[PDB]
Amino acid sequence: NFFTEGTRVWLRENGQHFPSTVNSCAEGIVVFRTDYGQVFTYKQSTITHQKVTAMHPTNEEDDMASLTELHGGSIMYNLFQRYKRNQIYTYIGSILASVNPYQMEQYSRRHLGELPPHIFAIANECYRCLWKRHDNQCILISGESGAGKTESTKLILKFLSVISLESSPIMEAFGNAKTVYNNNSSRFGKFVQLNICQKGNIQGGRIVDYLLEKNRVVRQNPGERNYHIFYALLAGLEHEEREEFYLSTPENYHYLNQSGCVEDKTISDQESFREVITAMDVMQFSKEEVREVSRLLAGILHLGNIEFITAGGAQVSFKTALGRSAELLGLDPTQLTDALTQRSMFLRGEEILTPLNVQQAVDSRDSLAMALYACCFEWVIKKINSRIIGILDIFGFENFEVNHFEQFNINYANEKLQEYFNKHIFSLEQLEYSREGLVWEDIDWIDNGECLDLIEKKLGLLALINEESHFPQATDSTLLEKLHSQHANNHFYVKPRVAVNNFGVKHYAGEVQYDVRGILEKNRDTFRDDLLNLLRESRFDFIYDLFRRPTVSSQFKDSLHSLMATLSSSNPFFVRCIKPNMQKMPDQFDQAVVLNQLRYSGMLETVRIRKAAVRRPFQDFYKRYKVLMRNLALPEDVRGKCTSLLQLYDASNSEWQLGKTKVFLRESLEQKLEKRR
Amino acid sequence: TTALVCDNGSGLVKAGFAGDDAPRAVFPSIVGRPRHQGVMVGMGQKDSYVGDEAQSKRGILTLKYPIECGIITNWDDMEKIWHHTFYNELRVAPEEHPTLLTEKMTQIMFETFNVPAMYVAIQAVLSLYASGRTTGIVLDSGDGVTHNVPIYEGYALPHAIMRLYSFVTTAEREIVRDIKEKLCYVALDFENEMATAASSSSLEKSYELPDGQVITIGNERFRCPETLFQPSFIGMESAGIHETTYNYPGIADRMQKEITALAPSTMKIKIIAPPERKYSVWIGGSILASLSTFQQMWITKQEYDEAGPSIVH
Amino acid sequence: TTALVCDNGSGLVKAGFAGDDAPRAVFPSIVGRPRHQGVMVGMGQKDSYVGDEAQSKRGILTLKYPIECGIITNWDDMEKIWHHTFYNELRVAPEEHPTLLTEKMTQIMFETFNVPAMYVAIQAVLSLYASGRTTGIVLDSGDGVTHNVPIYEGYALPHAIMRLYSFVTTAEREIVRDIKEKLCYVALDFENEMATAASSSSLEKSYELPDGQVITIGNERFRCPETLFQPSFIGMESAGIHETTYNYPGIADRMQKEITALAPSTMKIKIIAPPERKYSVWIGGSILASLSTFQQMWITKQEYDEAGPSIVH
Amino acid sequence: TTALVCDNGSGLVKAGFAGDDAPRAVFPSIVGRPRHQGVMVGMGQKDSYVGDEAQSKRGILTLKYPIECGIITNWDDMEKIWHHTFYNELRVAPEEHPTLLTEKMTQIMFETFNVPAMYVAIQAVLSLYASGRTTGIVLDSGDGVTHNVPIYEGYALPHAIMRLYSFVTTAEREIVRDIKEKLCYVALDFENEMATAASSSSLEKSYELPDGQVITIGNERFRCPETLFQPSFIGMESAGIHETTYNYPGIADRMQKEITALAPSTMKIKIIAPPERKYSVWIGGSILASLSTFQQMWITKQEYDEAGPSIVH
Repeated sequence: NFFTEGTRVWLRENGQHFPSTVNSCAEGIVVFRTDYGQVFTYKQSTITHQKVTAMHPTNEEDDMASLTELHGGSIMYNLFQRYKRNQIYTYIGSILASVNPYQMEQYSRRHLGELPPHIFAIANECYRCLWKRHDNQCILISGESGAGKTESTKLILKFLSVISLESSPIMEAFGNAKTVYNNNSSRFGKFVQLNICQKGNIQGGRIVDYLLEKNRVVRQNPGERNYHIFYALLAGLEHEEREEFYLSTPENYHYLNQSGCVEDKTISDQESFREVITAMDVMQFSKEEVREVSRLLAGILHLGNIEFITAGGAQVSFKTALGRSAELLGLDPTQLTDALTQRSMFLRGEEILTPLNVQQAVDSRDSLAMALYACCFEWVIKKINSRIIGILDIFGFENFEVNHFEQFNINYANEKLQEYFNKHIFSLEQLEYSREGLVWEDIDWIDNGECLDLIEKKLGLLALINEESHFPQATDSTLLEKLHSQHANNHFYVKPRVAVNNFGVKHYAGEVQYDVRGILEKNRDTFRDDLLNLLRESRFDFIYDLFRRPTVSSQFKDSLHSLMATLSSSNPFFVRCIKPNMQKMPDQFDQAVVLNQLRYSGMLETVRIRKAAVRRPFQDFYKRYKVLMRNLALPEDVRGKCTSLLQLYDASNSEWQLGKTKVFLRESLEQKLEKRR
Repeated sequence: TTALVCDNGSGLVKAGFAGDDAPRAVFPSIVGRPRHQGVMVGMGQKDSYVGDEAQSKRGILTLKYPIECGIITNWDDMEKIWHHTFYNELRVAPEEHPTLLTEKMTQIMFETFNVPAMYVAIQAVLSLYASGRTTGIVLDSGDGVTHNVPIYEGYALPHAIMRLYSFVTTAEREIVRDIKEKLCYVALDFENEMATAASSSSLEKSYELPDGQVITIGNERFRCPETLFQPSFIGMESAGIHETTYNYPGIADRMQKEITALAPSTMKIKIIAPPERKYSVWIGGSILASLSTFQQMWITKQEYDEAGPSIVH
Repeated sequence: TTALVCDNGSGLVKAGFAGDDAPRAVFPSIVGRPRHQGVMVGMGQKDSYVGDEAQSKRGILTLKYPIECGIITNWDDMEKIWHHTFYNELRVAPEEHPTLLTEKMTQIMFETFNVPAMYVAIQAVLSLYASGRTTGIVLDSGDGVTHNVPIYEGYALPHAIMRLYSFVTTAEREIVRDIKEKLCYVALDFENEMATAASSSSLEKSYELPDGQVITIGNERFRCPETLFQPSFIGMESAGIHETTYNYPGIADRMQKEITALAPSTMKIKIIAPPERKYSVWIGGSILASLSTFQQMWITKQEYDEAGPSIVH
Repeated sequence: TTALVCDNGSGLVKAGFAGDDAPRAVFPSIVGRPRHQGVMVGMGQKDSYVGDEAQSKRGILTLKYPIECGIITNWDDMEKIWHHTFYNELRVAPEEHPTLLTEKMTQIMFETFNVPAMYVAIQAVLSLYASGRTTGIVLDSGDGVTHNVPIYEGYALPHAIMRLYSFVTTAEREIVRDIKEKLCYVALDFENEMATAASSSSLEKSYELPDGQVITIGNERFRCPETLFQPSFIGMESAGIHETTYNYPGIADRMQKEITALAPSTMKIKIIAPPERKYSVWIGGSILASLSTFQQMWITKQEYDEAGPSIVH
């Protein structure tokens, strides 16, 4: 394991392989200098036989899968060099990795592989396969917002338009929100079906939306905001309309203040308003309908200020919040105040009014707010679709220090998407081995069905959550214990030793720890029918135009299943967008951020699966292992020379094979040969 | 493909699928044969009307309740209730679901209707699942068997429960029940109220009876329900629900003033009783069979060829 | 990275890191299984409540003390005490520290919890480190084993130590203990006090019981604790603490007057006992493992590979 | 001039003079008031029937036991038991003798009936005087308090004793007791006996009830008494007589096989229990007051003017 001064090596330190150079090797001490500027010193005796792997035909300068040692450090280094000191691309098998940085004819008609990686190459393959297979295509653009997903969508669409955006401000206003880790994060999946006629010319588009984070409408964690649109509305409305809807600053609203977001600057919120209003005009929303959208949002804001007094059961005792809400929605004050505090049932055939408690009233109020928002959101999408190869803009795995119900849903969605991806790749692999390579049988390895089951199957995490929610004395604490009682004896499911982080799920890309706190309340979503009937009865025409125990988690499950049906009925193409640095710096590659991004987008695990595996050109193999052939009577041809050595290790010819240009061998055989070399 | 929660009381039988509101179908649970000879062709007339039509055509029948004080009288009529209900009402197949009952039944319905599983939850316990509390003593009294079950969180104490104008014709008795419905109220202080009741001031409200007759009842209007406490009036010695708990627009604060006198001092006693209470039990069952995970505490058919009549408990 | 002084008594188990005040966590040290069958889904209900919840939900359990009169009964409950405590309470890793215990334990805790070292100091000795005296005879009496260890400066004499309304239900016994708490006092001259106790003037204080009941105990209120001296009342021959020393708001001048009668004359006897005594032992332990230098009188892991079950003493 | 040994149990009160056989008079010890209004002149009807007539005329009464689980409920009824017994039964004057009672009583009986002396011996101890042994642990269990008192020769250890079809109406309960009498037997190996109990072969004997009704009880016939051990069935935590001893045609080899499994090995355990046992205690008392010499451990008239309410113990 000794390497001379200047040798290029991989150093497996702290759990990651570092691209390094041997700085010095004297007095039994070895010093390594990494390409990231770190200096590591060791006793030469402690440097074990790999451990330190030498840079096999280095390639210090289009597809990551072509790397022989296919691990984290290699992926990070290769993406880095291409991005910083080489033209940006890059492929990871079928996946197109796109790294954000500094702000058609040639691709048209070409094959996927003949051209340098580019969003156009993916767009072309999709256009291609669409006509060839007579089959709908999906281009799944994953990664966190800001990573460059809208640019990828823009150019895929620009491309399809050629060879054959105005709504963005709208969708961001209602679908995006500032989280702790991202100022403008999409909290829903957007699928823009680019429609083509019989002659493959673009005729229009149809937006479908999934996975809307309903919980955010009524709850925000510290340093997070509700959907952008609320802040945009409050910052952008003119004095006259603001006064008409009884609106003041965001601090005055329970649905906007509870988080503790410092923010200070409206300015961007005011710009976002201008942008939304312009987009809605393009989208053919009438002045009247826009004002109705804002009246409904303002209604949601005032609704959330409604306070209940625990008279025992409860009652509304306040001149406002409710008065303004009833005025905006055009519903009777007493009829609304009554239904906010009571539940209706009819029995053969008389009405039975039962009082609600304050906690039930609050939950019902929130469910109403979420219901109104979700339907308003759907109404707006209907309008966009009316005005106007599906491009899915979806988030990757989301992992903060403190993970709740929101992240759990996101990661659940990613497990489902990853299953589709894995099955797709495994299918492409069988086909490549059939037509590409002769072989008797093929087996697929890496099913994440178990993780998906742990999440969505009966007695799963979400199911138990629904269960606990319908029990009157249920709590996050008892739900935690039900999780442990049900799963601690199985799964991908772990519990923190000191009950600080709460349950952990071994997801596809990594273990995530979720805190149980808030899961029950966020999951509750039982809207009261009588409250909705009151709303249905009033009109400025928009409000009514919205036409056991329902929970957010179950609705998320349903929406996710709807999304997968839409995707599964197409042929998927994958683009992973990563944010290379946290400061919007032009062509700047922060290794810490990049590593996190690549992992979150499933790339690193996809690489590990692909790596599962060793191959070298005949001469490369012969030149590396020539030492091991000293005592053999070798033939004149290189293929024969490789065979001579390999036959000693496995005469059955099963642990190795000779291809057209390369020697293929199992990891175990390579490990055996290397140790001996 | 749904599952069905069906509660048999001496009611007013209630039926409706696994959630989410109230029974789809409610009716008085009676079979009545025609006590006379019929002569208007067809032959037309049914051998026996079940509810609800048997509650629409009184006077030409002899009402016979299939159950009576908890134990049912005979499954010959009960089965007919069932078959009639499942087949010609809810329009539900027999193999649709595993069913859930409250309390020969299990077996007869098992061989006839072939519901591939079974589970029987007690009528009292379910009454907690209404407002979704975990603790409490449940006082469930319906025609014609009441019960008093104390449950702690979350296990349940089993042994601490103690279970207690001419209108001659059977059919006509139904009308009496209706005069029980509207024209009723439990006093707060019976003994002092009885004196002033004699005063000319009408504490009497006049109800009108399905024919022509107008009947004016007072006094006894509040006396009759009072029987629930002080059940000497019937000639039964077992003391009132009042005392059995410790051991109508009147309740619960009647129950309150009665208890606080019998209960120990310095103890706060909420007597919480919802509106909508008539369906409380059912709102229980829906919550139950829809909930994970006690589905695996059922008894399906494969497990009924081994033990059969046993294992149910 | 801290070290933890954890004392197992028949308490009231006490736990808190290497100083400097009092145990972070104190609880009655009981496991109790539910004597009934549970039916409120989830499965929800725990197999057994450890403290403290097993002291909040009495009556639905059968309290079983894991230790009893010094020797513990079974480590099946004991280990569960431990695991529950370290993992879901103090939020401390098992490899965090070398530990300090007072008196199968050492070993089970060694293989399960893997605290890389160990040391067990006797419970009497630690009680001197409170007020930081070096000399004296220590009378340490807690549920359910007392001891009398005489220590001089600074060595310790080994051989001079001598070691001594219906309330049927197990759970309810806890309530008795509480009436032991507040309603108690040791007389100064019992035999003469008993006469005047019969006088009508109430030396009785009326305590109120968790349900409604109001209980009025007198006389015996001071009789019961008096059992501590003159334990003929129990039917045990070993003479009272009174005599075992030489050989409650009552003490120490009870103890005083009593000893001075048995003790030799012309000897001054301070009977100094702090306030805050309930945590005395613990304030001892904290001082010890934090102090230099007896860290090297420990038994770490490498030295448990040689001898094992021995060497602990 | 004779002396009378009279034992009050929750029986079955027994009375008969100072020897030599069995009580002259035995009756179920109940008073029962008529729950209805009487209308047959005289006035004819008694204000309340005491036994035995109150056991001949059930159903027209509400039976009320004057004593209940050891402590009596009220001396208003008890005194009537007494007066009725002494005056209209045994034909005995009140000043006839100094009396002997087993266990407000002593005093009321002293001022009303003026028996010039008194002495009260505990109910357990007397059970040794039957077959006239001096040693042994006595398990004396009658409705409604059992006790376990161990006595050596001849002093007695005080502290080693541990003290543990619709049939709604009270009167009818008597009949239940009678079906307990004849139709009962304790198994030898219960848990295994239940399996074969399910076999069709009737371990059921059919008893006939005072009216027409014929009642056929099986299984539970041997289950009910078995409750004596394993009293979880009742919902009481205190373990069975089985364990309380160490700590019906069934016993004693049930008791035997049970103890030998719990008892230490290599120990011979005779479980001698006489026939005629129902009067054992009484055959005790007779021997006592007739025997020299404890007559001078009595409390007479002169010695009740000094101390009174005390001194009885």
